[PDB]
Amino acid sequence: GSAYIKYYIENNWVKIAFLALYVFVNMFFFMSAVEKYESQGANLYVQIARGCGATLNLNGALILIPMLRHFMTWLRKTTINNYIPIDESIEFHKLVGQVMFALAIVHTGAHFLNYTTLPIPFAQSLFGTKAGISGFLLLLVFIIMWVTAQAPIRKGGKFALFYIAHMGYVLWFALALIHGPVFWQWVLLPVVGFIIELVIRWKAAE
Ligand code: HEM
Ligand code: HEM
Ligand SMILES: CCCCCCCCCC
Ligand SMILES: CCCCCCCCCC
Ligand SMILES: CCCCCCCCCC
Repeated sequence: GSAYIKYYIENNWVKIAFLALYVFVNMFFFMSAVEKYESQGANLYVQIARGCGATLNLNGALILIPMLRHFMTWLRKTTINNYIPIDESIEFHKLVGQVMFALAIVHTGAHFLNYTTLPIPFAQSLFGTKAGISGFLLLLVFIIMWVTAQAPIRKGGKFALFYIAHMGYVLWFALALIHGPVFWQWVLLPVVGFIIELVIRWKAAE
């Protein structure tokens, strides 16, 4: 109840601040994209779709970081771990993945609604544009990864199905790079993360 919550907040204030920053940064990129498209005379569907898209870039930058296992294991042993629990890296990964799935659904729905406002048939917008085709494929990949990563499957005896489907992350990243064609800079964060992971693996290697 109330007493437990006060205790929790006091003991995890850095973690809470981290998450509040995560929320704030999502809101900033979302609203920034909304304001941009709105100033161009875009309808509300476009504004929402673009807002989701901007936050999808942001979360796409973050999703892999907690899964750089040697880097997280190194970090767990630094004084950073006295402030924020690096053991919860997987819980942050899961959170970023759920947020992204919600945003992907909204982005998809908003783009579908925007397709109805065009003097072009729906099927030509969805299966006759680069963005439609790549987006649909990216959506399917993501649905497959998301469904199989849920605990009833992943922890309920179908770990192998989860694990093989999750190797789709490679395909996910390829498609995202093909789908969001102008702004590829988001991937610099994981690229840097991956270089740190390689350096750490090298240092520990024989
Ligand atoms: C059928 C499903 C989808 C459709 C119809 C769709 C449609 C679009 C369209 C029309 C754009 C603008 C492309 C451009 O400016 O050249 C776009 C951009 C983007 N989409 Fe999708 N998309 C879909 C699924 C997804 C999924 C599943 C994700 C992420 C997991 C995603 C992430 C993005 C991102 C990051 C951008 C670039 C930022 C932006 O302009 O909003 N999309 N999408
Ligand atoms: C686009 C979305 C996602 C990407 C790109 C992604 C990527 C990854 C990667 C690269 C790994 C490490 C794989 C390895 O061990 O070799 C991983 C592990 C994991 N991911 Fe995701 N992931 C996504 C979404 C999700 C979602 C939505 C969930 C859960 C709701 C999730 C749960 C996990 C879990 C639990 C692991 C750890 C498996 C284990 O160590 O037992 N992921 N993810
Ligand atoms: C403003 C948003 C802050 C989110 C913190 C929630 C912490 C829940 C830990 C279980
Ligand atoms: C979730 C949004 C539903 C999209 C409606 C589009 C109907 C297209 C058929 C012409
Ligand atoms: C009006 C014809 C629309 C056909 C498009 C099929 C959309 C598949 C949604 C998953």
